[PDB]
Amino acid sequence: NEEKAQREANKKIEKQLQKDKQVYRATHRLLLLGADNSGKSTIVKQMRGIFETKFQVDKVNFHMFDVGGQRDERRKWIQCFNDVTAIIFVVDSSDYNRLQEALNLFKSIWNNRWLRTISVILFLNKQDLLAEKVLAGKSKIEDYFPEFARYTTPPGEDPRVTRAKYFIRDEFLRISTASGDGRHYCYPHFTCAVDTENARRIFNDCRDIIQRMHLRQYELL
Amino acid sequence: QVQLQESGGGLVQPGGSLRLSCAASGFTFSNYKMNWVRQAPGKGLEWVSDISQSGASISYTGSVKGRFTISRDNAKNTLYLQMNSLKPEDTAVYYCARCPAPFTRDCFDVTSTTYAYRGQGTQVTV
Amino acid sequence: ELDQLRQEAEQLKNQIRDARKACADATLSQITNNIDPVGRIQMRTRRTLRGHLAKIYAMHWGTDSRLLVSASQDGKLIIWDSYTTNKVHAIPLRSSWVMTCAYAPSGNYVACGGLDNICSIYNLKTREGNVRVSRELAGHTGYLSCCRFLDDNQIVTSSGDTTCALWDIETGQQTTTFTGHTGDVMSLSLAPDTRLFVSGACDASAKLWDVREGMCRQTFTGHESDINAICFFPNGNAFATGSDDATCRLFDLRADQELMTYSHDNIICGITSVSFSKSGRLLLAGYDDFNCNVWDALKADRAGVLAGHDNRVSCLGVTDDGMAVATGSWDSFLKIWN
Amino acid sequence: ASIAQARKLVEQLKMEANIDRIKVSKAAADLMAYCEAHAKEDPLLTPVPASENPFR
Amino acid sequence: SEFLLLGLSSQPEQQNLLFALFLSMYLVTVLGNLLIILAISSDSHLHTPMYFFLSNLSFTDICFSSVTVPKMLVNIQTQSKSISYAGCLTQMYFFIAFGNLDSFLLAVMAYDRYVAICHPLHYTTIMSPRLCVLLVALSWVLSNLHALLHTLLMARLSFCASNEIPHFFCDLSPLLKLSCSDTHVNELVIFTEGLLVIVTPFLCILVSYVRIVSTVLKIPSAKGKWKAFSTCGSHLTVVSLFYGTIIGVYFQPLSTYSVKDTVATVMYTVVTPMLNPFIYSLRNKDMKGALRKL
Ligand SMILES: CC(C)[C@@H]1CC[C@@H](C)C[C@H]1O
Repeated sequence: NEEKAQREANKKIEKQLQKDKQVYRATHRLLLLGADNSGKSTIVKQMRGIFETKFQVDKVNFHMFDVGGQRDERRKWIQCFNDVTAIIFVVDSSDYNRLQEALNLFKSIWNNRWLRTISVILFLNKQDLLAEKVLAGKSKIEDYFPEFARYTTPPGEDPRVTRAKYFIRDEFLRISTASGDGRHYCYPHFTCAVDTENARRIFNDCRDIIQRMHLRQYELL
Repeated sequence: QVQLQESGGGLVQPGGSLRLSCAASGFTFSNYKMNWVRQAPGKGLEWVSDISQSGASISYTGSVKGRFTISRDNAKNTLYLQMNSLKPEDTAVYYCARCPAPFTRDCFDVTSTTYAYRGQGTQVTV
Repeated sequence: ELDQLRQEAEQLKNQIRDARKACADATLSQITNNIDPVGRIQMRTRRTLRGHLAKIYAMHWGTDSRLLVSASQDGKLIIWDSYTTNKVHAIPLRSSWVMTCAYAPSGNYVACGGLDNICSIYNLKTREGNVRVSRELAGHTGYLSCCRFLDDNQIVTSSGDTTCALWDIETGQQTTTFTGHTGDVMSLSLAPDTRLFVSGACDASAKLWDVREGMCRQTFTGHESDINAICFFPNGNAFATGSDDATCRLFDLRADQELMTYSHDNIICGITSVSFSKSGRLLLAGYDDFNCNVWDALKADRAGVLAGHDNRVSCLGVTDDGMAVATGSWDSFLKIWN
Repeated sequence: ASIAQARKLVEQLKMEANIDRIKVSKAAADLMAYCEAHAKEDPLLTPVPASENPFR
Repeated sequence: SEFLLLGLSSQPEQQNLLFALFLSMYLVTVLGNLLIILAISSDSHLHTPMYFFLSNLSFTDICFSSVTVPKMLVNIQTQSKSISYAGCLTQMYFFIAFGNLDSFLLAVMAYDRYVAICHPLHYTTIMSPRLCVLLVALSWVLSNLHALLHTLLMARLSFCASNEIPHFFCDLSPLLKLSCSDTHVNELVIFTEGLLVIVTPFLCILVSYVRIVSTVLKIPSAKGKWKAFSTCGSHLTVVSLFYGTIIGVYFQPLSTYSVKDTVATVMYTVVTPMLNPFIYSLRNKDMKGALRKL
């Protein structure tokens, strides 16, 4: 009767939903951020509304989304991405004029209430441009950063290149470690415009994020 | 309704000083993190400085360290900025933005083109 | 000249403030001090619904007061059966990012969207028997926050581009468009008479629009931050809204000003959804601190609490006959309260 | 640019200011009266026995 | 036809002390295991393979303690010391079956930990539900087959004259000493089969813990070292007590068995189910949250 029909209606649904559970957990979701000058268009094209891109490395599925069709305001729709495994963050290191705006955005993401647990993988493109710009002596990281006058190293062409490139990296990490409790980390990398190792780098950092989760629930940390 | 009114800008010779004050009404001033922003001619919005709820935390842009001092008086519900040794490149229109939500330590969208909670702006030229 | 317009504008604002102050002779709380209190109201979870994989934002009770549709970020629209907890349908979506859902008055259609900026309409009574995309409405530039069915043919939707637009499903073109909002529009609600509707935006203002004309009839202000919810009174002559200031406020169209506000010192987090009872006496609102509070609309005293969730409550709806209340959350489990 | 919204705004206030606004006591009395009349048809306000509940 | 069961001690004061002690320990074991079972089953989001095995272990512990303790308690308080032939064989069968299934659940859990920590990305693909169900099914099947083999080989014998067992419950060695016929086959079978069955899980667990500790050391963390060492140490101590005493007791030559082995029997048989549900489960923060909510 009507009761028997309802039981049959359900039974097919859980079988389909069970298979969905199996494929869903296999894939990892990543969110891509940068600015207009930042080469996120180049990075995504390197291993190729919302622009989805799926790449497979060492038989694991990764799914990365790029959202660019919205308006300049993002304090509301950013909340939809609180389940991603990591947030890729691309910054242009060779343009000092707007480097300050990048720092302000990074701080807001780090301290946001709904994104406290999300790790950030940080990329610093235009290293080749940075090398040429500094050796020229036209613009100085100094006129936009007085602290550079009193900095020392913790590239081979001239040590000022090493001092400059590491100094920019140091600024980003200072924000990371200043306000944190070891529940999420930052993984800076020095990548050039033309590199084939970007896909491998994301795989290793994602691998480390997973272990700390598995160890924690097993009480080993 | 939230309202922010500014004043103070005028013509000053290079190397002078100016005092900028903004009055805020319509909300509890004590709970919000206040900011200062400027826009030079033919350029986009730029961030200058910010002050925390109680004034414990203060920051400035790298290009203006040691020249501008930011202070707030919660009692009379105002914000201040004292400028010393102005350079030729400091001319711009100065707005007084505000943090979006009450109590959070994050200030999203403050430099957006069409931000809702922002002042009308005052022109400063040298 | 802009200055004279500003001088003319502020002069008009000063005049209206005196007019509002002139009519602001008394307060709602003072008049309603002589009525008896409702007492303590306790509610228990009667039914619990599960199979959802990811978090939830949307939920809506059908007119039949039995079936309801809920949307989740995993890309799945499920229609339940509350009486016997049976999944009748499970529709797969093209785009996993969905932020709203709706149920047609006649029960034949459902609708949804999110970041894809497209409103999709699904048919539940196909001749073949399965569910297929009936139509796809597009032109919006931003994401979609809410959408409601006027009838089988007319649908009104609000987007984050700071504008609302009325669509004709059969033709597929904007018959009318609504503008004056400067901030994002986050929620709307149709009036009982299906003639007017209100929408609260992210610039602490809610505007009353006339559907037949397309012009903002009135503008209400008073909040301090973003407005996240809104709903009419049952009689259709008032509405209540919750904001991120962590306070709810009741406005009256005729009096054209705020009447009274519900707030407490211990509450320091914003509201995500509000709704009314069948008689309108009890105002249920969901909060960030994973609980829902039952306010007395006529006294402002907290009358009970619903603390069955361990994550943010994002949606809250009441049946037409006022027999049950459902409160979905991010736990991915719905719970029918009573 | 801003004249288009300003002319609409002042015209909006021209029609919105010139409206019949009632005494708030009358509005409160009208709002209060409705709740009392329909109070007895609200299951949530008055708990109902499990005999006739569909959610036993 | 009827075997007398003297028990541990005869003095009235010792009798009352033993009664109180065993009663308290049995009640504590039952309550702890039941709370763990209910909390995992029907409270919270703890539905994970780890907690699935952890609940199966609690049920096995309840059965294992219930097999032995109540019969002794009722004998002590009823002023009777009589047990039947069929009852003795049944008690021995159930004893062997449940002990071994509790020895093999730990080996399954160790493999689960090893895969979860040392192969993180493929953990979800490997540990599908059918694998867990099949592992536990083979666990019961092997335990029951082993118990039946031992019980039949014991039933082959016959007892002629004596019927006094100087032990507090039916066990293999006391009956073999009381046996009135040849017992070479029993000795060979116990040596070979018991040696393999006991030895294999012990080495498996040791290898798993070696790998886990090495991997945890390799990570350049600053704080979790103490927690890792504490957890591993407690787990290894509890495991070692059980396995070491079993090996010490049941691998004695029949000419060497004495009452110190009875003292070790009491210890492992009764105490280990009592310490199992506090070492593994009740200290976890997920369990603490679930109990606090409930
Ligand atoms: C589990 C123990 C009670 C058993 C005792 C008998 C021995 C031969 C095997 C061992 O596994």
